[PDB]
Amino acid sequence: GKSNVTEGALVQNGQATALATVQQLDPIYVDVTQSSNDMMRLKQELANGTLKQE
Amino acid sequence: GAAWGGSYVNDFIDRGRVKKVYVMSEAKYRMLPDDIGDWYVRAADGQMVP
Repeated sequence: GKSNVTEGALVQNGQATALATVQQLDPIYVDVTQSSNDMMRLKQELANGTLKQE
Repeated sequence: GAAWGGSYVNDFIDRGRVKKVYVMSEAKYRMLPDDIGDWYVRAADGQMVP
């Protein structure tokens, strides 16, 4: 993407901030935020049950 | 109380007439008990909470 460092800013041995964020996009994670008791209640219905899976 | 309710906010001016401003949830998001969980409320730090 960018260049968070520029052509001459002193960088250190493993500093805090990145130089540039490389990035791989060809698969992509989607971090999906299930509510707590809902993932609870779905496993609950996988033991009632049935519920099913695929 | 301003998603599911519809809250008066203040007024705006349409065509030189003073008309209300109601924030409200859309129809398809306040229409079931299931759509409780679709409302996200901001924590102390700014991580969203259903």
